[PDB]
Amino acid sequence: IEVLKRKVIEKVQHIQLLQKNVRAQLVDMKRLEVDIDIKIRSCRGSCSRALAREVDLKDYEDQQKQLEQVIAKD
Amino acid sequence: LYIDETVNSNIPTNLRVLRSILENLRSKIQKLESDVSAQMEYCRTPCTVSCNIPVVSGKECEEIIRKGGETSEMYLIQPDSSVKPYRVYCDMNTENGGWTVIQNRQDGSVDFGRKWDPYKQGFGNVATNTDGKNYCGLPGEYWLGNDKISQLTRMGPTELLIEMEDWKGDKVKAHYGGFTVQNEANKYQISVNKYRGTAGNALMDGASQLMGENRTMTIHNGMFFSTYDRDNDGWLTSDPRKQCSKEDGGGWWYNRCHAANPNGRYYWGGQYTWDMAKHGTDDGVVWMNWKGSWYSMRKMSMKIRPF
Amino acid sequence: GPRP
Amino acid sequence: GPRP
Amino acid sequence: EIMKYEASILTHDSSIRYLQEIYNSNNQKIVNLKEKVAQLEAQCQEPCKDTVQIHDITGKDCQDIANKGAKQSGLYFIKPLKANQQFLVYCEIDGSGNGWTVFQKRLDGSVDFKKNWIQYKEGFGHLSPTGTTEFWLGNEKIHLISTQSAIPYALRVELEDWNGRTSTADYAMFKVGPEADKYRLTYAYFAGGDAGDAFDGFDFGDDPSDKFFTSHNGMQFSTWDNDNDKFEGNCAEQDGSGWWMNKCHAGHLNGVYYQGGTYSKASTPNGYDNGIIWATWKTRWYSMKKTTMKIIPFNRLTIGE
Ligand SMILES: *[C@H]1O[C@H](CO)[C@@H](O)[C@H](O)[C@H]1NC(C)=O
Ligand SMILES: [Ca+2]
Ligand SMILES: [Ca+2]
Repeated sequence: IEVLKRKVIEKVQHIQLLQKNVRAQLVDMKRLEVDIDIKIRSCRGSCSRALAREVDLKDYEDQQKQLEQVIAKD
Repeated sequence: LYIDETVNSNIPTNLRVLRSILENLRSKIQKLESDVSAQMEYCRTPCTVSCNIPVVSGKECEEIIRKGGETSEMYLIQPDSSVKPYRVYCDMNTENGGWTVIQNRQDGSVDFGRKWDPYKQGFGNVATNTDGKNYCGLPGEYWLGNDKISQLTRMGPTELLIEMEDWKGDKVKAHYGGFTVQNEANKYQISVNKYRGTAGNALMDGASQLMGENRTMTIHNGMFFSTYDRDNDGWLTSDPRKQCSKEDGGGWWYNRCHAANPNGRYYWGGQYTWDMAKHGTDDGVVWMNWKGSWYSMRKMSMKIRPF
Repeated sequence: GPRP
Repeated sequence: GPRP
Repeated sequence: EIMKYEASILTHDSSIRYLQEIYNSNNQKIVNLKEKVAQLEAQCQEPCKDTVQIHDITGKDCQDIANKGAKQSGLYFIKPLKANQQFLVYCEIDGSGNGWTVFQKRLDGSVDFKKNWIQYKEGFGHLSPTGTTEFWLGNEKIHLISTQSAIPYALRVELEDWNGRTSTADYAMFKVGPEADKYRLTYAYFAGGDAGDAFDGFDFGDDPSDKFFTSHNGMQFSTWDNDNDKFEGNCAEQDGSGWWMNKCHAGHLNGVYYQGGTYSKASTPNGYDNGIIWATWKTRWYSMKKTTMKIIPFNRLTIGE
């Protein structure tokens, strides 16, 4: 019987995949955010009322800080 | 040997901090999911107004300040009576008054990222009723049609005052005693000269904190007007996804690409960064030569005058 | 700004 | 109106 | 030996797959949320809607157009016979087929009528779509639209007290002289209206000449700083205004708009009367509220047809 380090090195090289993948995620919405928010103001003159919301890039650009430590596993 | 410890240690710093932000971002795909209806809804009904066209008209804001037009607001100027009249906003206080606003920034409200026509014809709100006084005495973001401009500048040598103030209060301008927007035949070509000003001649002198091939290709003078369907950019890429207007949100005289980006996307606070923009380029109400390719000021208007 |  |  | 159980503490096998799942949804979801915007931007591609609007037809005067089609008392670009720039006029059509045109109106005290000469000429204030909006189209424009080829015009000093009852007063071949002669108004005769003819002077007692000195017919237009009146100074300024002064007046419309009307010798800047008077209806102290004034062709006064 083999003590397989295979289903490890592999089922861990995946983390590395959906880690780069997400970094795009957390950046596709760090722009979809900004684009959405700016495009909303894009109505306070073609539409009646508009809402006065926020976005926070101290959080959006915070989740990024951790997802940028979680690097190194071999 | 030991590596077989990444299981319950090395890994236990991923899924936990993966399912987490894939989630703390999940509850984002929410806010930024409804609001797109929580304002798409309150759009069902437009905004109305009532600009009681004052008695005094003129050929343009200059002749009007010469006809008793002293309070700055919504006027009706009529250049060459060989073209239908049209509303506009005059500046009759700041610098001898009589400046016919041509473009204005002070909020989102009006997206500038449009096509040919909207830029040629004109889009936006040329001011709105001043909550009380039956007239439109306060300016609202807009871009008084191109033709109208290419024309009002044709009334001989026409001055041009591009001013602006940044979020931290400070403010500067850039006058071009020599400004002319060619006819829609020369793809609205832009000629500008006699730049005086403190904002930094970013239209002529090109972007300063740069160099040669890098600077000069940020020259707005001699430039054609370009949109995301009207490619006349100084950038010549045989690729359709790459264009100084499809990027740098909003039409403007692009020369591979800009040093000044009026009509850009509207960025709140001034400073913004590539990891925000639809395309990562510095697309925004930017005046590089002064605050830098990453500071998108609050208000930036282009108001001109004859002589 | 400019391009590459 | 009326003056002197 | 026992630790060969790792195929047990190896649960991540799907403790992760449930991410390579929830993930695969978001982005996928975005292909949807990237329409749930592409469409909103287009919903925000227009301007605020504006009430005021300029009509298509235009001609001689409001009366010409008001007989080419029309029927909506609105604003139309008119370019008088011997005129120039088709400035904008605030018409007023009836059901009969006659197109009027104000030249001065008052309703609230929103246009401090006390503008200097070059302002009373080119007019000041602001028109509007409906009507409510104090405005002085301005003697200049009032000229070319009172002498086009010279066909009988007329003023109808429409009014109203601070208590309901409105009047009206007409005049013949109404005409404001060119800035040259000045703005001396030239009407032939009075033609009705219980408004009271205060352009025909009015004796205030003070002196038998209170009536000859406060007559407005054929009295050049005085501004606070350009008065061609028959006085030893500027009545306009003396009272602060720009009417058709003499020595001085009785029937002050371009005058001090008063909240309530009846005022006193206390608010009187310099002392005398300067409010909205009309001795041939109300005294010199009682100011009015509503107070238009409008021209129109004469051959339509008693038209029947
Ligand atoms: C501009 O081109 C690139 C931009 O990255 C830079 O490396 C180069 O030094 C610059 N050239 C000059 C002289 O401006
Ligand atoms: Ca190109
Ligand atoms: Ca005098």
